[PDB]
Amino acid sequence: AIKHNQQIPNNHFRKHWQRRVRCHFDQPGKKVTRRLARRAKAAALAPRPVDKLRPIVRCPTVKYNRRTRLGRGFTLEELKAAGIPRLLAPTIGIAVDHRRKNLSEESLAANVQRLKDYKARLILFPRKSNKPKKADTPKDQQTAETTTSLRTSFGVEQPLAPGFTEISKSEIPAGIEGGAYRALRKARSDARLVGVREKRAKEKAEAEA
Amino acid sequence: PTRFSKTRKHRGHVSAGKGRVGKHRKHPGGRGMAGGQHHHRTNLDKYHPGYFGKVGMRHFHLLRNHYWRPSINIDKLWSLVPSDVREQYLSGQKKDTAPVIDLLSHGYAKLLGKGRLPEIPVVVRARYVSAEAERKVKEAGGVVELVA
RNA sequence: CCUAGUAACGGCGAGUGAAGCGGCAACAGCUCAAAUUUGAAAGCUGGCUUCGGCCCGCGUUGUAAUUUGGAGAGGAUGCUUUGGGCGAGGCUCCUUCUGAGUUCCCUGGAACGGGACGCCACAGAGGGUGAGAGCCCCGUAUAGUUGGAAGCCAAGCCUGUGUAAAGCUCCUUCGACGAGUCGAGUAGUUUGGGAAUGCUGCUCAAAAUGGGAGGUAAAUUUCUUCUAAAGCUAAAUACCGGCCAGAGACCGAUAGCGCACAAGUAGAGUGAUCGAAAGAUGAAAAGCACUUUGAAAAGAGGGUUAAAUAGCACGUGAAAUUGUUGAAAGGGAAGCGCUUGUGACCAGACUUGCGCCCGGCGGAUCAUCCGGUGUUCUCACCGGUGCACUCCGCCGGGCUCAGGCCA
RNA sequence: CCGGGACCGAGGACCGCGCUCUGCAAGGAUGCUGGCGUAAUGGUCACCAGCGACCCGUCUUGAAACACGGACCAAGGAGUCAAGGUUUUGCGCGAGUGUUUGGGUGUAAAACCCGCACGCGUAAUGAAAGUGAACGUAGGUGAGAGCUUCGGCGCAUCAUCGACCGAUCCUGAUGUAUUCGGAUGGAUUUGAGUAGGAGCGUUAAGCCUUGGACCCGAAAGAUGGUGAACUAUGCUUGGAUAGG
RNA sequence: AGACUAAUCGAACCAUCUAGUAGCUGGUUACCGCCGAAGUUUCCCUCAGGAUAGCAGUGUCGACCUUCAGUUUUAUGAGGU
RNA sequence: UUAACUGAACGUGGGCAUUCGAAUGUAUCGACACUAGUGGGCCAUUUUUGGUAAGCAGAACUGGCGAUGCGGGAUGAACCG
RNA sequence: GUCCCACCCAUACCCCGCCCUCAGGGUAGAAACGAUGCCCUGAGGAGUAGGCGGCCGUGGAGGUCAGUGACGAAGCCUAGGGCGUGAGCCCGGGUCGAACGGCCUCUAGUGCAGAUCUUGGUGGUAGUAGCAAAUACUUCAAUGAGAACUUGAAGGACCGAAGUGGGGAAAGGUUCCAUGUGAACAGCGGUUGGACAUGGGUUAGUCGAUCCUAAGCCAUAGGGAAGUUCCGUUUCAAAGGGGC
RNA sequence: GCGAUGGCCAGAAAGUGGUGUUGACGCAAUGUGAUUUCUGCCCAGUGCUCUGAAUGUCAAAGUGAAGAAAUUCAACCAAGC
RNA sequence: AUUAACGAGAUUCCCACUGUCCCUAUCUACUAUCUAGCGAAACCACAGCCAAGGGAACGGGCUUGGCAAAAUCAGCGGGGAA
RNA sequence: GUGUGAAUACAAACCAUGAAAGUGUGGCCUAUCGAUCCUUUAGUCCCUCGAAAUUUGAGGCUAGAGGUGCCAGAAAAGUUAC
Ligand SMILES: [Mg+2]
Ligand SMILES: [Mg+2]
Ligand SMILES: [Mg+2]
Ligand SMILES: [Mg+2]
Ligand SMILES: [Mg+2]
Ligand SMILES: [Mg+2]
Ligand SMILES: [Mg+2]
Ligand SMILES: [Mg+2]
Ligand SMILES: [Mg+2]
Ligand SMILES: [Mg+2]
Ligand SMILES: [Mg+2]
Ligand SMILES: [Mg+2]
Ligand SMILES: [Mg+2]
Ligand SMILES: [Mg+2]
Ligand SMILES: [Mg+2]
Ligand SMILES: [Mg+2]
Ligand SMILES: [Mg+2]
Ligand SMILES: [Mg+2]
Ligand SMILES: [Mg+2]
Ligand SMILES: [Mg+2]
Ligand SMILES: [Mg+2]
Ligand SMILES: [Mg+2]
Ligand SMILES: [Mg+2]
Ligand SMILES: [Mg+2]
Ligand SMILES: [Mg+2]
Ligand SMILES: [Mg+2]
Ligand SMILES: [Mg+2]
Ligand SMILES: [Mg+2]
Ligand SMILES: [Mg+2]
Ligand SMILES: [Mg+2]
Ligand SMILES: [Mg+2]
Ligand SMILES: [Mg+2]
Ligand SMILES: [Mg+2]
Ligand SMILES: [Mg+2]
Ligand SMILES: [Mg+2]
Ligand SMILES: [Mg+2]
Ligand SMILES: [Mg+2]
Ligand SMILES: [Mg+2]
Ligand SMILES: [Mg+2]
Ligand SMILES: [Mg+2]
Ligand SMILES: [Mg+2]
Ligand SMILES: [Mg+2]
Ligand SMILES: [Mg+2]
Ligand SMILES: [Mg+2]
Ligand SMILES: [Mg+2]
Ligand SMILES: [Mg+2]
Ligand SMILES: [Mg+2]
Ligand SMILES: [Mg+2]
Ligand SMILES: [Mg+2]
Ligand SMILES: [Mg+2]
Ligand SMILES: [Mg+2]
Ligand SMILES: [Mg+2]
Ligand SMILES: [Mg+2]
Ligand SMILES: [Mg+2]
Ligand SMILES: [Mg+2]
Ligand SMILES: [Mg+2]
Ligand SMILES: [Mg+2]
Ligand SMILES: [Mg+2]
Ligand SMILES: [Mg+2]
Ligand SMILES: [Mg+2]
Ligand SMILES: [Mg+2]
Ligand SMILES: [Mg+2]
Ligand SMILES: [Mg+2]
Ligand SMILES: [Mg+2]
Ligand SMILES: [Mg+2]
Ligand SMILES: [Mg+2]
Ligand SMILES: [Mg+2]
Ligand SMILES: [Mg+2]
Ligand SMILES: [Mg+2]
Ligand SMILES: [Mg+2]
Ligand SMILES: [Mg+2]
Ligand SMILES: [Mg+2]
Ligand SMILES: [Mg+2]
Ligand SMILES: [Mg+2]
Ligand SMILES: [Mg+2]
Ligand SMILES: [Mg+2]
Ligand SMILES: [Mg+2]
Ligand SMILES: [Mg+2]
Ligand SMILES: [Mg+2]
Ligand SMILES: [Mg+2]
Ligand SMILES: [Mg+2]
Ligand SMILES: [Mg+2]
Ligand SMILES: [Mg+2]
Ligand SMILES: [Mg+2]
Ligand SMILES: [Mg+2]
Ligand SMILES: [Mg+2]
Ligand SMILES: [Mg+2]
Ligand SMILES: [Mg+2]
Ligand SMILES: [Mg+2]
Ligand SMILES: [Mg+2]
Ligand SMILES: [Mg+2]
Ligand SMILES: [Mg+2]
Ligand SMILES: [Mg+2]
Ligand SMILES: [Mg+2]
Ligand SMILES: [Mg+2]
Ligand SMILES: [Mg+2]
Ligand SMILES: [Mg+2]
Ligand SMILES: [Mg+2]
Ligand SMILES: [Mg+2]
Ligand SMILES: [Mg+2]
Ligand SMILES: [Mg+2]
Ligand SMILES: [Mg+2]
Ligand SMILES: [Mg+2]
Ligand SMILES: [Mg+2]
Ligand SMILES: [Mg+2]
Ligand SMILES: [Mg+2]
Ligand SMILES: [Mg+2]
Ligand SMILES: [Mg+2]
Ligand SMILES: [Mg+2]
Ligand SMILES: [Mg+2]
Ligand SMILES: [Mg+2]
Ligand SMILES: [Mg+2]
Ligand SMILES: [Mg+2]
Ligand SMILES: [Mg+2]
Ligand SMILES: [Mg+2]
Ligand SMILES: [Mg+2]
Ligand SMILES: [Mg+2]
Ligand SMILES: [Mg+2]
Ligand SMILES: [Mg+2]
Ligand SMILES: [Mg+2]
Ligand SMILES: [Mg+2]
Ligand SMILES: [Mg+2]
Ligand SMILES: [Mg+2]
Ligand SMILES: [Mg+2]
Ligand SMILES: [Mg+2]
Ligand SMILES: [Mg+2]
Ligand SMILES: [Mg+2]
Ligand SMILES: [Mg+2]
Ligand SMILES: [Mg+2]
Ligand SMILES: [Mg+2]
Ligand SMILES: [Mg+2]
Ligand SMILES: [Mg+2]
Ligand SMILES: [Mg+2]
Ligand SMILES: [Mg+2]
Ligand SMILES: [Mg+2]
Ligand SMILES: [Mg+2]
Ligand SMILES: [Mg+2]
Ligand SMILES: [Mg+2]
Ligand SMILES: [Mg+2]
Ligand SMILES: [Mg+2]
Ligand SMILES: [Mg+2]
Ligand SMILES: [Mg+2]
Ligand SMILES: [Mg+2]
Ligand SMILES: [Mg+2]
Ligand SMILES: [Mg+2]
Ligand SMILES: [Mg+2]
Ligand SMILES: [Mg+2]
Ligand SMILES: [Mg+2]
Ligand SMILES: [Mg+2]
Ligand SMILES: [Mg+2]
Ligand SMILES: [Mg+2]
Ligand SMILES: [Mg+2]
Repeated sequence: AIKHNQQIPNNHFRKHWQRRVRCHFDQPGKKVTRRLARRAKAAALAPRPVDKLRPIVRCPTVKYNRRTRLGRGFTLEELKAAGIPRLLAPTIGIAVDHRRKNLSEESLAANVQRLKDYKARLILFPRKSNKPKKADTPKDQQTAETTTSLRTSFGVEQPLAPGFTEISKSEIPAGIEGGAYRALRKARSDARLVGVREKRAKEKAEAEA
Repeated sequence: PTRFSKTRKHRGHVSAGKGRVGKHRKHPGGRGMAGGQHHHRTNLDKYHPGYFGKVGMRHFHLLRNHYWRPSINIDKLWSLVPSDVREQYLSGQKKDTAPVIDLLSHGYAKLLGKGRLPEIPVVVRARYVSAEAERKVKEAGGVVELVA
C-alpha cells in the first residue's frame, strides 16, 4: 500500500528466513585458531618455507587483461627448459600444473627465468649425513640466512605497466594517414561487409565464365 | 536509544496517536503492491509513470566484461602526471621533452574530449578516441596512437 | 567478500532470481578395463606345524608384475639414483612442595567496622570463617623442583651394495581408450534456462579424426576447446544433540527452562497424550527443665537468646476484609467544590546586634627604623627596635540607630 | 472651585521633564502613636451552616441514560527488533571517499597498525549497432545582498532569449574495394544531460515496505496418529420367561 | 430418524503446520507549555474500506524587499432571475 | 511582412519628479522540504425541490454545534448576551 | 397596550499586582559573566483527533563526589511538618536488620482503573437457602471428662423366600481378624467405624488354570510396494517319523 | 441385467479378494405394499437400448507431394456424435 | 375404488359416572414456622419513596413541587426496561 | 489541471475549386465510444541472434485494426425448515 512518493520496495522476506540466520560472533575466536595452526605447521616444517613456488599468469578477460597475478603451477615445458625432472619438482617446494600450455613466447621466457634463479638459491640437505652425494650441498654454505614466506620474497614485482614515459621532442611519431578516429571506423565497417563483398567478387568470376 | 522517542510521550493518552475513528487495523488496502491497476492507480501514475509494459528486445546470458570501457575527459588529462613533474611542464622549463601517457595503466580505455588543453605537445595511447578529442590534442602539437 | 537485487522467468499481475571473471582462507595428488609371463600362476583364503615348511582348495570363462592419455610401448645412448641399525636432545600427561599482623585502644552477642603503628606484592582473581579480611584458612602470580608411564619429533654417527630395480635426452615407425549407453521424438515434474536447464517412464537406436559443448529453431562451409557412459583421497565449511570448560551493560521465585525442592513427580483420560503447586527460624537447637489449673488439646508462671515485636502455622509482614478501645455524625443514599464558625492538635519568628563615651581588670606591642625572605616590582610576611595620651581582649555604667505580631 | 467613602503602595544610591523655585503634591509611602511578645495572628484535620455539584471508560450527529464492560485489593499486562529506502540535524575527510572478507600484533571477544581488489561518486543518451558536451573573459537582457576609486563590479537564486552532446525527421561535399563513406547546412520535435564538479562514511528523529509486526479473538483447510468398556449390524459358544 | 460411532456427529477424538488470515468488535500506562482540524473534489466488483487534492504541525532559507487585501470610491464590460 | 526602410517585435542615445499621479489598513512578505489526523456529519435565518404532512427525504450563500465552559430562556448539544 | 425615573449581577469592557509565552533593545581598551546570565519596554492566553518542545520518576553500565551506614543501610506504618503551578522531592516519630544514594554521559523487557483481561487472596448476600422418599422407636443397668444414633437384657416393629437371607462370575486390592487412639474424615454427635497406629492371616496328585478345538489372529513357500510394510494359511515348495 | 473367457462389487498394486462349500425354483439391482374388484390414451421432449450398407464430422501413429532443411499442404481414417 | 379383523393414531354424537363447573367447605401425613448443632450459590458501577417537565422522543440521581423519624419478623410477585 | 472521447488556432509539404480575393485537416454548432499483455497488417531496407560467414525462421523500433456496454477495462449456476 503505497502512500507517498516512494521507491518501489522489493524485500525478499516472505519465506521462513528466521530459520536461517548466520551471525558472526566468532570472528576473533576463529582468527586465534588459524594463527595457532600456522605456527604449528611452521614448526613441523622446521627449515623449509611454508608456501610453494608459483608462476606468473595474466588474467583471461578483456577487462583485467592488463594485470598479472600468481598461477597454480609450472607447465611441463617450462620445467624441461630449466632442466628439472618432472618427479623431483613437487618434492622440493615447486608446484606443477600439467594442464596448462605455452601459446606465446613472452610467458614461456618470463617463467623460465623466474624458476632458474630459484634453483641457484636452493640449499639441499643430503638424505644421509655420513654419505653425501653429488647433488647435495657440500656442508660449507649450509649456514646462511634463510627466508620462510616465499610469497612476499617471490611475489609479482609489478602487476601493471609503468604509468607514463618521458621522451625527447622530435622523437614523437606520426599518426595514421587518415587519422586515429577514422582508422577505427574503417576497420569496423570492413568486418561488417566481409561477407557481402566476398560473394559479389566470387560470383563475378563465374558470371564472366 | 529508546529513552527519547515519541512512543514514550504517548503514555497516558488512549489510542497512542493513531486516531479514534480510524483505529490502525491490520492491513487495510492490501499487502505490498496490491491494487496497482485498480485502487492504487492514482498514486502509481502521478509518481512512477511507466511501471507497466514491455519495451525493447531481450539479451540471453549477458556478460558485462564485454562492455568495459571507462572514459576520461581531456581537461583532466594533465592530472595523470605526478604533481612535481607537472609543475615543471606548465612553468615552461623542459622546452624539448614530451610526456607519453598510458591511459590503460590508469584504468581507462576511451579518451573523450570536453574541456581545453594548454599548448604543450603530449602523446596519448588509448584504445578508443573521440573525433573531437583527436583534433584538440593534435592542434597542441601532440598525437594519439591506438594501442589495443 | 564482490559480481547482483543484475541477465532472465512471471494472469510480464502479486512476486521470484543465478553464473564466468576479480581479492582472500586452505592446498595434494592418483589406480582400473582395453596387450601373450607363454623359456615355465611368477598370485591368494584355510588346515597342520616345530617355526622349516608340507597338504587340500580358489583360479586359465584370467590371480601377480607391466600401462592410464600428463602419456606410453618398442628401439637407440652415457652418466646418475636406490638398502638395514643406533641415536643425544627437545616437546605432550599425571603427581610432590611455595610471600606477609590475629600488635594496642573504643562500639558489639561475635570485628571481618572506626583510630594508631607495621609488613608482603611477577600474588589487591574468587570463596569461607559469629558483620566490608592482600598478611586467620583454602586458593591466586612466577619459573623451577620430587616421582612415574607410553608414544612422537630429531642433530649426528656405525655398517651392506647391483643378479635386481629406477630417473633424464633423441627418433623412422606403432599408439589398444568404457553400448539399450550418447543422441532424437513424445509425456510428467522441476529450474532464472526463454522453439524446451536437469531428472525419470515409453518408442526408435549411433559413430571413428569420431564424439560432447560453444544460452534462438534449420541447411551448407570453417574455427575454438575439452575426452563422457568404471573407481579412490587430507585441509579451509556446518552443528551446543552427547561428554567437558571459561565467560555476560541477561532473569532474580506470578521472573528465568514445564522443573532453584523425593519434576516429567502427584493427579486426570479406555487410549494417543495432557501435566501442576511448593525456596529463607538462629552465629550456635541453646527446639522451653521444673511448679500449678485442665478429661485432653493447651493456658498462667518460670526459663534459653543480642532479640521469642524470631516458637518448627518460624527473616522483613503492605492492601482488600475483621475484633476490641478512644473521638464524632445520622427525618427516604453517601461522597465532592467555594467561604466563615466551633473543638482538637501543631510548625515558624521572637528571647538581641552594631557603633560611640566613661571607669576597671589582664596581656604584648601599636606608629617608626634596620637586617633577611617572598612577590603582582610595589605591596607584604618573619627577626630586632617600641615601653604607655598607642594597639588588642574582657567586665561594669550611660546614650543613638535598626530589630517580632496585630491595629 | 470646595466636601464625604471604598480598594491598592508595584519600584529601591544620584541622573529626567517641569513648577507656585532658601523649596515642592515634579520618573511608584512615608511620618507619629498604642496593646501584645504567646497558640494572640497563621496552618492541618473532623463536624454543623449558606450556595453550587447526575457515573466513570467507550462507539456516536447526539450518553447521567431503559446503550455496552466494571463486586473489592495486590503483583503481571500492549508501537518492539533486523534488512532495504527517503527527507531533515551533528560530525570527519573532500574529486574523491570507505581500516576490521582477510593479514600483522596484543596487558587478548578490547585496543593499535597494513594493503591488493571492490562498492558508490566523477558523463550522458538510444530498443539496438553505436556515438559522446567551450563561436564569446564559459554568452546577452531585467531584478539582486554586499563591496566601491562613486564611475561602477555584481554571489546565491528567480524569469527570459541563445550556444554545445545523444535520439528522431530532412539535406547528401571532397573522395572511392562503384557501393561504400557521412562532410556541411536546416527542422511549431525529444532526454532522469553540458554550461568553473558535491559526494562518500557515520550519528539522532519522523515516515514507508515485507517479516508473528501495537496486544487478545473466528466459522474452516492440511500432514501423521489413537478409539466398538457406551451404542449399531453380524459371526462362534452359553443362560433365562407364574397361572387362566 | 441424518440416526448411532465413549455425556461429543449435516463428518469423532489427540498432537503438529500455527502466534493460521480478518476492510470487523474491545483495550492501549507520568506532568506542564505553544499551535490546532475534517466528514468535501477525482478514480477503484467501491458504498463499514483505500489512493489523490484540500484543511493541520514542525524545520527553515530569500529580503526586512515597502510589497500586499473575503473592503470602499471613480471609469468601463458581461447576464435573463 | 510591404510596390516601397513602408511595418512589425527586440534595442543604443536623449527628454519628463519642485508633486511616482483615489481612500483605509498593513497585530503579519515570498518560496521550498517532510509528514499526522479526517473522507458516517447534524442544526438555524432568507431562497428553494418531491410529499396531505412529519422531530421526514434532497440542494445554494453565510453563521453555529461537533471540538466549549460562563450569565439569561424554571429544565433543555444548536436560540439571546 | 404604550411611555418615563432609580436600582440588581457574567469567566465580557476599564485601572492595579503576580505567573508563563512571543517580539524588539542595552551589557569588554572588561572594577568581569551559571553571556544558556543579568537589566529595560510592549502585546497576547478557550480546545477533542493530531503535531512539536521542556521536564519528573524505575532496573542496569562508565566517570566522579577522597559521599551515607551495626552509635542502625534498604523496606513498611504515620487526620506530624517544609518546598514545587504539577508529575514529584525533602525532614520528624514508630517498626526492623545489611546494604544504599547525589551529579554529567550511556542503555532498555521503563510508569495502569478498565480489555465478560491473567494468577493468587477476601467480602456483602448470611448464621440465610437448606440437611423432609424407603412405616419407628422405648425403659433400666454398665463404660466414660461427655451418650438419641457404643454394649447387655426386656418390650414394640419391618424385610415376608422374583428377601434387607445363604454362596458365586466381572471389577476392586487388604477393605478380612485382634489390641490401642489426640486431631482430620463419617454434611448432627461419637467412647463406635470399611478412618488412624502397631501386629497377625490365604497349605490341594482329586476344586480351577495347565490339555483340545470354534468364530478369528499370526509365522513359513511365494508374489506386490520408493518404503513404514500389504496379500497369502496349502497355495506353481526337494516341507515328514517309525523300528532294531 | 447375467450361461463362468460372465453379471454386480472391493483394492495403491499383486501368482489379491466378497457374493461362492454358489449355477436361472439361482445370484444381483429397483419400484409398489394383505385379500376382493380393476389398472385406460400419449415415443413429440429427457433418458435407456438395437442395426452399420451410409461419408456427413474426425486424434495420435502410418502413407503421398513440394522444399536445401526445420516445416507446410493433401487424401485416408476407430469409437462417439 | 372398496374392505372383515387389528390400533397407548386424528375426529363427532348418545347411555352410565363423577368437585371440571354453579360455589366453595372440612380432615390426615411430611414441610414451611421456632430452637440446638452443621452451613453453601447465583448475582452486585455506586445505590434504592413518588407526580409532572425537559432529555437519546418511558428517570432511583437533573429542574419545580409533594414530603420526610432508630433497629426489625412472616408472606407477596407491581417495579429494578430483574 | 492524470487518462479516454470530442474541439480551436498556426507551421512545413502535396492537391481540389474559382476570372480572382479567398475557402477546404469530414458532416452548420452542442452526443454518436475503448488501456497494459497477446495476435495481425502497413512502413525503412534499417538494428540483433553474443566463436565467424551466406540464405530460411524468430525477435526489435514507428502507425493502424481484433475488446472489455459493470463502458479507467476479474474468466463464473442454484439450495439450506440440519
Ligand atoms: Mg490529545
Ligand atoms: Mg481506540
Ligand atoms: Mg487512515
Ligand atoms: Mg474494475
Ligand atoms: Mg515455470
Ligand atoms: Mg522458488
Ligand atoms: Mg575466484
Ligand atoms: Mg597362510
Ligand atoms: Mg615403468
Ligand atoms: Mg633420548
Ligand atoms: Mg599459603
Ligand atoms: Mg565490651
Ligand atoms: Mg579495625
Ligand atoms: Mg562475609
Ligand atoms: Mg577474603
Ligand atoms: Mg587488620
Ligand atoms: Mg573414458
Ligand atoms: Mg537417456
Ligand atoms: Mg515429485
Ligand atoms: Mg522439461
Ligand atoms: Mg567419493
Ligand atoms: Mg523479590
Ligand atoms: Mg517458576
Ligand atoms: Mg510465593
Ligand atoms: Mg517480582
Ligand atoms: Mg513453571
Ligand atoms: Mg490414568
Ligand atoms: Mg517465607
Ligand atoms: Mg508457656
Ligand atoms: Mg494434672
Ligand atoms: Mg530484632
Ligand atoms: Mg524471653
Ligand atoms: Mg525476627
Ligand atoms: Mg501466618
Ligand atoms: Mg514472620
Ligand atoms: Mg486495614
Ligand atoms: Mg426507614
Ligand atoms: Mg445528594
Ligand atoms: Mg476554617
Ligand atoms: Mg615588626
Ligand atoms: Mg512592575
Ligand atoms: Mg486559628
Ligand atoms: Mg442543584
Ligand atoms: Mg445511533
Ligand atoms: Mg465524531
Ligand atoms: Mg459517557
Ligand atoms: Mg432511555
Ligand atoms: Mg452503541
Ligand atoms: Mg456493542
Ligand atoms: Mg456487568
Ligand atoms: Mg477492576
Ligand atoms: Mg461493593
Ligand atoms: Mg503493576
Ligand atoms: Mg534502516
Ligand atoms: Mg575507489
Ligand atoms: Mg551504452
Ligand atoms: Mg544594492
Ligand atoms: Mg511494523
Ligand atoms: Mg480447527
Ligand atoms: Mg479451501
Ligand atoms: Mg461392546
Ligand atoms: Mg450384539
Ligand atoms: Mg400360558
Ligand atoms: Mg430431514
Ligand atoms: Mg473419548
Ligand atoms: Mg454419544
Ligand atoms: Mg471427518
Ligand atoms: Mg487440535
Ligand atoms: Mg498477535
Ligand atoms: Mg490465533
Ligand atoms: Mg492551551
Ligand atoms: Mg488557539
Ligand atoms: Mg463503526
Ligand atoms: Mg502551514
Ligand atoms: Mg427569463
Ligand atoms: Mg434560465
Ligand atoms: Mg469514499
Ligand atoms: Mg487520505
Ligand atoms: Mg450520519
Ligand atoms: Mg469511517
Ligand atoms: Mg433537538
Ligand atoms: Mg435534512
Ligand atoms: Mg436521516
Ligand atoms: Mg459556543
Ligand atoms: Mg445555563
Ligand atoms: Mg420555558
Ligand atoms: Mg478576571
Ligand atoms: Mg494581561
Ligand atoms: Mg531490566
Ligand atoms: Mg531506617
Ligand atoms: Mg542476617
Ligand atoms: Mg512492558
Ligand atoms: Mg491493577
Ligand atoms: Mg484507560
Ligand atoms: Mg479470580
Ligand atoms: Mg464467593
Ligand atoms: Mg433454616
Ligand atoms: Mg436426608
Ligand atoms: Mg427437600
Ligand atoms: Mg427433620
Ligand atoms: Mg423415612
Ligand atoms: Mg476416655
Ligand atoms: Mg461413671
Ligand atoms: Mg435413630
Ligand atoms: Mg409391606
Ligand atoms: Mg410383615
Ligand atoms: Mg426361581
Ligand atoms: Mg455373607
Ligand atoms: Mg476398637
Ligand atoms: Mg459430623
Ligand atoms: Mg466432633
Ligand atoms: Mg473418636
Ligand atoms: Mg472390620
Ligand atoms: Mg488403614
Ligand atoms: Mg500319595
Ligand atoms: Mg479336575
Ligand atoms: Mg500341566
Ligand atoms: Mg497341540
Ligand atoms: Mg500376514
Ligand atoms: Mg518376498
Ligand atoms: Mg467372480
Ligand atoms: Mg415402477
Ligand atoms: Mg409403508
Ligand atoms: Mg417387495
Ligand atoms: Mg390398498
Ligand atoms: Mg398406467
Ligand atoms: Mg423417447
Ligand atoms: Mg424416438
Ligand atoms: Mg492425424
Ligand atoms: Mg465412424
Ligand atoms: Mg377412499
Ligand atoms: Mg375397515
Ligand atoms: Mg419460606
Ligand atoms: Mg438453627
Ligand atoms: Mg417518576
Ligand atoms: Mg416525555
Ligand atoms: Mg418523563
Ligand atoms: Mg435505573
Ligand atoms: Mg429534591
Ligand atoms: Mg417483579
Ligand atoms: Mg442492572
Ligand atoms: Mg488536460
Ligand atoms: Mg482531454
Ligand atoms: Mg491552409
Ligand atoms: Mg451540408
Ligand atoms: Mg484497440
Ligand atoms: Mg489479456
Ligand atoms: Mg552472428
Ligand atoms: Mg551462439
Ligand atoms: Mg483480446
Ligand atoms: Mg467504472
Ligand atoms: Mg485481479
